[PDB]
Amino acid sequence: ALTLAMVQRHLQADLIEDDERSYVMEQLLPAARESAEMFLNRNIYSTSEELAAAVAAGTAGQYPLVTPRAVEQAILLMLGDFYRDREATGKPVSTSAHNLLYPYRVKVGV
Amino acid sequence: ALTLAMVQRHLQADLIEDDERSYVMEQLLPAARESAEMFLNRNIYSTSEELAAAVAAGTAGQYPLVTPRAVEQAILLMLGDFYRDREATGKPVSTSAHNLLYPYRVKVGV
Amino acid sequence: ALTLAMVQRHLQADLIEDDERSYVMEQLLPAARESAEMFLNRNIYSTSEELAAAVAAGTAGQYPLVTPRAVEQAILLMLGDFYRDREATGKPVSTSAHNLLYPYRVKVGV
Amino acid sequence: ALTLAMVQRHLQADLIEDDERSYVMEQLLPAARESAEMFLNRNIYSTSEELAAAVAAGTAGQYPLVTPRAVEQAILLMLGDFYRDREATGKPVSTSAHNLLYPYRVKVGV
Amino acid sequence: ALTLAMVQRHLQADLIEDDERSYVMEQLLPAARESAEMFLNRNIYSTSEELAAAVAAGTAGQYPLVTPRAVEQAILLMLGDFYRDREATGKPVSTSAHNLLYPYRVKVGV
Amino acid sequence: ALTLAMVQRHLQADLIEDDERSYVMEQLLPAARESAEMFLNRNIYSTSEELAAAVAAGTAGQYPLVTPRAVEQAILLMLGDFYRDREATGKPVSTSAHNLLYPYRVKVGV
Amino acid sequence: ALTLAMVQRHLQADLIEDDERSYVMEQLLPAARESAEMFLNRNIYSTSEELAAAVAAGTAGQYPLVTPRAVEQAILLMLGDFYRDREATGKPVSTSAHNLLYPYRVKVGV
Amino acid sequence: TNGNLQQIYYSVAAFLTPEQREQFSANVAQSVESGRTPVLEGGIDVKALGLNPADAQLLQSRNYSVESICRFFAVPPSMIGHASGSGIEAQQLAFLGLTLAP
Amino acid sequence: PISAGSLKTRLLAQRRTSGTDDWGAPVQGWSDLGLFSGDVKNDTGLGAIRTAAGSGLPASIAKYSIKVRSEVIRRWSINSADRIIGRLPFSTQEMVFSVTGVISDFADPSMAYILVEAGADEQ
Amino acid sequence: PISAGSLKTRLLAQRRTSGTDDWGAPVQGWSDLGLFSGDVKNDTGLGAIRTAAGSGLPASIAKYSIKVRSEVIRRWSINSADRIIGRLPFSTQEMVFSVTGVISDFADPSMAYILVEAGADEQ
Repeated sequence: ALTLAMVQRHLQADLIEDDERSYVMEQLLPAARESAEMFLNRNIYSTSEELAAAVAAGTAGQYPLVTPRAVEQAILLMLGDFYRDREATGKPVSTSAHNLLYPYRVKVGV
Repeated sequence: ALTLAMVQRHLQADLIEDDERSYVMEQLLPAARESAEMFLNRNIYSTSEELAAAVAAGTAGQYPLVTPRAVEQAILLMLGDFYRDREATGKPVSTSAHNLLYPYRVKVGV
Repeated sequence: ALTLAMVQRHLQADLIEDDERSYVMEQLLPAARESAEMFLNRNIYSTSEELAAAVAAGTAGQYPLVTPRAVEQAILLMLGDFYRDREATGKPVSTSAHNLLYPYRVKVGV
Repeated sequence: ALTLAMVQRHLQADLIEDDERSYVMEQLLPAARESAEMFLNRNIYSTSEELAAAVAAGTAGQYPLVTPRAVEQAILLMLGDFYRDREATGKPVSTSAHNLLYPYRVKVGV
Repeated sequence: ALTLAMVQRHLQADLIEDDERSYVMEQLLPAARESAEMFLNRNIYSTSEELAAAVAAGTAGQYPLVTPRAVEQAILLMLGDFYRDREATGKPVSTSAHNLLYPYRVKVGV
Repeated sequence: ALTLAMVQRHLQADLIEDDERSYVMEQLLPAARESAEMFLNRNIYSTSEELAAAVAAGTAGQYPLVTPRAVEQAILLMLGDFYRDREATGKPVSTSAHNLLYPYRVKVGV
Repeated sequence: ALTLAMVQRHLQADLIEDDERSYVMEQLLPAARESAEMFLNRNIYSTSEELAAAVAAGTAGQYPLVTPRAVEQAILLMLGDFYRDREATGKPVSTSAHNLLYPYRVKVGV
Repeated sequence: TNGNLQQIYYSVAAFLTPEQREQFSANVAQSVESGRTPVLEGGIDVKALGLNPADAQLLQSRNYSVESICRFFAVPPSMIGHASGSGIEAQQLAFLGLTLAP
Repeated sequence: PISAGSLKTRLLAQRRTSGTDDWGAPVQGWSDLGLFSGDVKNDTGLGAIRTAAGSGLPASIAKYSIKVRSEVIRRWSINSADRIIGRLPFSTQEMVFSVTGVISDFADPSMAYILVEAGADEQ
Repeated sequence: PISAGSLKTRLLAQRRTSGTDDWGAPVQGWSDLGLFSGDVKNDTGLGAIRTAAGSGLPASIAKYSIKVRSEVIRRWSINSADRIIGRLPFSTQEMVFSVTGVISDFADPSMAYILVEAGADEQ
C-alpha cells in the first residue's frame, strides 16, 4: 500500500530522523512512482475514491487503473535501486522492474 | 496452499513481528500471485467453492482453474526471489519459474 | 516407491518436525510428481489397483502407465532440485531429469 | 526540491565549512541543472510563479515545464557523479540519468 | 553381477543400516538397469535360465541377450552417478556410460 | 600376460582382501577385455591353445588373433581408467587406448 | 640398446624388486617396441645376426632395418609415457615420438 | 487462409497478453493509414521473410496439369491453342483430320 | 553499496541498568533498546574456536561480526558495555552476543561493523 | 546451497550419563542419541598434527570439522560435552571425535559446523 511501514520493511531501515525520512518519503518515492507512471502510458491512483475524483474533474486520461500489487512492488524495486547507488554509472535500459510492469502497459506499437 | 506455515518453511525465516508478517503476507505474496496469474493468461482460484462463486458473479473469465501444486511451487519461487534481492538489476526474462508455469498457459499464439 | 523412507534417504534429512515434514511431503513432492506428469503427456499411477480404478471411472486418459523406477528417480531428482535452491535464478530448459524421463514420453511431434 | 537538506542527505556528507558549501551549491548543482536542461531541449523552472514570470518577460521558450520529481532525481544522480570522480575519463554517453530524463525530452527528431 | 558385494565395493561405502541398503538396492540400482535396458532398445536378462523363462512366457522381445560385463560396468557407472549428485542440473546427454553401452545397441536407424 | 601380478603392479594396489580382489579381477577386467574385443571387430585369445580350441569348435569368427602386448596394455589402460573414476561425467569418444588399439582394427570402412 | 641399465637410467628408478622389474621389462618395453614397429610399417631387429636369421626363416618382410639410435630414443620416450601415466585420457595423436620416428617410415602413401 | 503468403513479421522481446496483440496490430494499421513512419522503440524489431508467391501458388505444376489433361483426352494442346500451319484454314484442317475423324 | 535484503536477521540490542549493587559489581539486570537488522559473518575454518581461558577453565568462544546500517550507530551509542540477542530460526535457544567494539568506515558513510564474541553468555 | 549427497558419512552422536561417581569425576559410561549425516573436512598440509601435550606427554591430535544440516542442532543440543563416533569404510577401528563447540551461520539457516578433535579417544 506504499505506506511508511512497507517502505521501512523494504529498505531494512529505520527512518527516525526527520530529515532523511522526509528525503525518502518526499523526493525518492514520488520519483519512482511517476517514473513507473510515465513508463506505463497511463495514470495510476491509490484508491477508488481518488480515481473517481480525478475522472469527475476530467484531469484523468483514458485507460486509468488503480494500482495492483505488482505495480506497487515494481515501484518498490525502483525505490530500492534509487536508495542503494547514488551515481550515474550507466546501466541497461530494461531492468527487472520493467518485467513486472510490462503486462500493464498500454498503447504499445510502432 | 500458501499458508503461513508453508511460507515460513520456504523462506526459512520465522515471522514473529507483526509488521514483518504483514509485509510478507499482504504486499509480497499477492504480488507473486498477481504476476503468475497475469503470465498464465487465465484466472486462478485457490479452492473450488471460490471458483464457483466467481462463475456465479460472472467475473470469472475463460479457462479458470483451481490452482495445482506446480503453480503453487512457481509462486513460491517468485516469492523467494522477491524476498532475497530488493533492487532492480538486469535480470533476464524467462526465469526458472516460467519453466514450471509454462504448460498451464492457455492463450499462446501469434 | 516414493514413501517417506526413500525421501528421507534421498535428501539426507530427518523430517522429525511436523511442519517441515508436512511441507516436504504435501507441497514439494506433489509439485514434482505433477510436473513430470505434465511433461510426459500421460497419467502415471502408483499401483495397478489405482490404474484399474481410474480406468473404471473413465477419468484416466489414453496411454496410461504405472510408474517405473526411472520415472520415480526423475521425480526424486526434481524434488532434490526444489529443496536445494528456493529462488528464480534462471536455469536451462532441459535438465538432467528430462534425460531420464524422455524415453517414456508420448505424443511427440510437430 | 534541490534544497540544502536534500543535497546533504543524497551526498551523505554534511557541509559545515562555508567554502565547501559554496562550491557544491554554486558551481556543482547548477552545472547539473544546466546539463539536464540542455539535454531536455526545453526550459525547466522550479516553481509555477517563476514560470509565469519567465513567460511574462518573454524569455521562456516553447514547451516549458515545472520540474517533476523524476527530473530532480536525474539531476541528483548527475550531481553525485560530479561529486564522486573529478577527472576526465572515458565514460560512456547515455548513462543512467538519461534513462530517467528521456520521457521528458520534447524535440526528438531527425 | 550386481551383487551387494560388487555394489558396496564400487560405491566405496558399506551399507549396514537396513534403510540405506533398501534404498540403494531397491530404488537406485533398478533405475539404472531400466535406463540402460531402455537405451539399448532390447531386453536384458541376468542369467540364461531367466531368458529362457521369459521366452517361454512370451514376454521376451526381439534380440534379447544375457548381460555381458560391459553392460554391467555401464550400469555401475550410471548407479555411481545417481549416488554422487542428487539434484537436477544441466548435465549433457551422451555421457561416458553411453560410450560403453553403444556397441550393444540393436535398432539404430533413421 | 594379464596375470594378477601385472594388475597389482599397474594399479599400485595390493589386493589382499578377497572381496575387492574378486571385484577387480572378475568384474572390472573382463569388462575392459570385452570392450576392446568389441572395438577391434575380432576375437582375441590369450594363448595358441585357446585359439586352436575355439577354431575347432567353430565358435571363433574370422580374423582371430592371439593378443600382442600393445592390446594387453590398451586393456590395462582401460582398466586403470575404470578403477580411478566411478561416475558418468562425460568424456571424449576417442581416448588414448584407442590410439594403441587402432592398428589391429579390422573391417573398417563405410 | 634397451638394456636394463639404459631403462633404469632413463626412468630414473632402480628396479630391485623382481615383480616390478618383470613388469617393466616384459609387459611395458615390448609394448612400446610393438607400437613403434607397427607405426613404421616395417620390421625392426636389434642386431644384424637376428635380421639375417629372420630373412633365412622367411618371416622378415620388405624393408627391414637394424634399429638406429633415433628409433631407440623414440621407443624410450613411449616407454616413459607408459610409465608416467596409467589411465586412458584424451591425449592427442602425433606426439613427440612420432616426430623422431617419422623419417624412418617406409610405405607412406594415399 | 493458411498464412503462407505473409511477408513481414514483427518481434518484441517480452511476454504480452493477447489484448496487447490486438493493440499492436491496430496501432500498425492506424500508423500506416495516417501516413506516418514506424519507429520501433525499445526492443521492438521487424524482419522480412524471403518468400515467392509463385512457388506458393504452384503455377508451373498447374500448367503441366493443364497440358497433361489435354494430352489425356487426345486433343493436342497446340491444336489451335485453345489451352494457351501459318494460315488459319490449315488449323481447322489439322483439328478435323487429327481429332474429329474417329 | 549496502545491498539491503542481505540484512536478513533481526537482532535485539539492549544495555545494562546504571548504578552498582552493594558490593559495587555491575547490576545483573538488563534493560531494552530496540530491534535492528544486520548481516552476520562467521569464522569458518579449523581452529576458529577457543577452548581454554585463564586458569585452565574450559570454555568455547567463537567471535562473529555484524554489519549494520549507519543509522543504528547514531540512534543509540553502541560500545563495549552492551549485549546483543539473536534467535536462530525455529529454535528456542537464543545466542547471546557480547559487543567488543564498533569499527566505523569513512570510505562510505553507510556501513558499520560490530564485532561480537558469542561464546559465553553474559549476565 | 547445502548440496545434499556430499553428506556421504553416517556418524553417531551420543552424550554422557548425568550425575557423578563417588569422587565426583564424570561417569565414564555413555548413552546414545541417534545417527545423522555430515561432511568431514580434514586439515591437509604439513604440521597439521600436534605431538606434545603438557608435561612432555606424547600425543597425536588432528582437528577436523563436520558440516551438518541445521536440523540436527535443533533436535538435540550439541555442545562441548559430547562425543561423535564414525567408522571408516570396511574397517573395524572407529574414530572417536570430541566436540569442541558448534559454529552456526546466519548467512543462510541451513548449515552448521561442528569442530571436533579426533586425536585421543574419550572416556
